[PDB]
Amino acid sequence: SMEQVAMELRLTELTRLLRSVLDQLQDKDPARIFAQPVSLKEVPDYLDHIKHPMDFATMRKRLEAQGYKNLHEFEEDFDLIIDNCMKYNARDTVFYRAAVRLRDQGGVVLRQARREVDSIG
Repeated sequence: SMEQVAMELRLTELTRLLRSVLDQLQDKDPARIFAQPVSLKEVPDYLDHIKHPMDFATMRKRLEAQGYKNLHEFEEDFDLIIDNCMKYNARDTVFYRAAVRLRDQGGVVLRQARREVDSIG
């Protein structure tokens, strides 16, 4: 149908906007602490602690399959990155501190993304 196409065009544009948001959030992680999944070879107990692991490469795979229907879904995944780290790592660690900084800096990016998504529909 023409409607399914129109729908698919909106998704594609959402994907375009989320790709830019993702690049901006990932620049706030210059140490690449959150770039890849926590290694189960190097942290063999990880899944005993963290039930839904997440990282920027995993988000990128979902993104490019147009797997985010709306901003709320994308934000859920970004919040997993931060919240998982803040539970697994203690407060006095470079990891926890990196998550706090990513959260704080990402807030600005995500604030304007929500306005853009509502604005452009």
